[PDB]
Amino acid sequence: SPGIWQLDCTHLEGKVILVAVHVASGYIEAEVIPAETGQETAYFLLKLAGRWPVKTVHTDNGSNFTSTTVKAACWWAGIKQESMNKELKKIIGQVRDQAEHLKTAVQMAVFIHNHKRGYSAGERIVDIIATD
Amino acid sequence: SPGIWQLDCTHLEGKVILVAVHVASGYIEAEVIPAETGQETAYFLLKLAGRWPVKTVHTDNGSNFTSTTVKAACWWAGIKQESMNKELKKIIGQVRDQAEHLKTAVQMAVFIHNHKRGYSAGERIVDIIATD
Ligand SMILES: Cc1nc2c(c(C)c(C)n2Cc2cnn(C)c2)c(-c2ccc(Cl)cc2)c1[C@H](OC(C)(C)C)C(=O)O
Ligand SMILES: Cc1nc2c(c(C)c(C)n2Cc2cnn(C)c2)c(-c2ccc(Cl)cc2)c1[C@H](OC(C)(C)C)C(=O)O
Repeated sequence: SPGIWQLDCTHLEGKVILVAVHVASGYIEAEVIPAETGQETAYFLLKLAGRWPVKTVHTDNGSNFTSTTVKAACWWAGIKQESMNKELKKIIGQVRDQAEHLKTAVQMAVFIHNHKRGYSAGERIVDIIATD
Repeated sequence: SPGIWQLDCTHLEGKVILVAVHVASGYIEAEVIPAETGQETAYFLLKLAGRWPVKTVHTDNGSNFTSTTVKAACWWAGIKQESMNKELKKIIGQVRDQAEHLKTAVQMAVFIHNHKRGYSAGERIVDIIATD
């Protein structure tokens, strides 16, 4: 289904990477957040929902979504409740030297992942959303 | 052309909002940045390029792109060099009370703008990129 996203946090260099995967296409949005808090998840959800038709959200840690602030963001954006962290960490390690900050390398790995091809993840998400 | 984005900063509450507009569709990405620096523009460009096919970038302030760090981000993402800030500020003011932080209100205004309809800005950008 075109509106299903999976959201999770992973850890690297003592920092937290919030990874959102459009399940139907494998397309990734990811950001380095200062702490693994409900406020950061709520804000990230608001950002994501403004850029993509986010209908339902899955996670591998259901307690991520128990926050009063997270439920309000979902409420406001009309969101209901519905590996890749290894692939993203692999690309991060490949490009890790190309940048000082981990957050820069994360965006590089997101770029590479979404455009790597026989279409790419970025190519088939816009097709999925367009046809639907 | 589907790869043309316009990037600018605007000011509100002593803070800086970086606004990127997909010119062909009117679709907006916007973030609150701590300062109007080349590093923040470079990082924002890296984020944008990983999510959309960014080919060329325009701006209303050409000195935004003179930074050595900005030119490197463009170089790495394959980017070449090619109102709405009033409409975004208007929506921000409408939803300004719904949130404490300006950055939250910005994302709300982005959400509203991209999904307001007779298609919406978010709808026609994915169509433009899909057909192309
Ligand atoms: C912190 C930083 N400083 C930078 C650059 C660059 C290219 C230069 C010249 N400088 C100044 C410098 C470096 N060494 N010296 C002695 C001076 C980059 C960078 C790295 C890769 C890309 Cl594609 C684009 C920019 C970054 C990146 O941070 C962002 C937030 C992305 C700006 C990062 O995380 O590496
Ligand atoms: C800072 C903040 N705290 C919040 C919320 C909510 C809903 C609650 C309950 N709290 C705790 C609270 C508030 N008052 N009291 C006494 C305790 C929100 C919020 C506002 C709008 C949406 Cl859709 C979603 C969340 C935010 C937003 O920040 C982000 C970064 C988005 C979390 C913001 O900028 O308002």
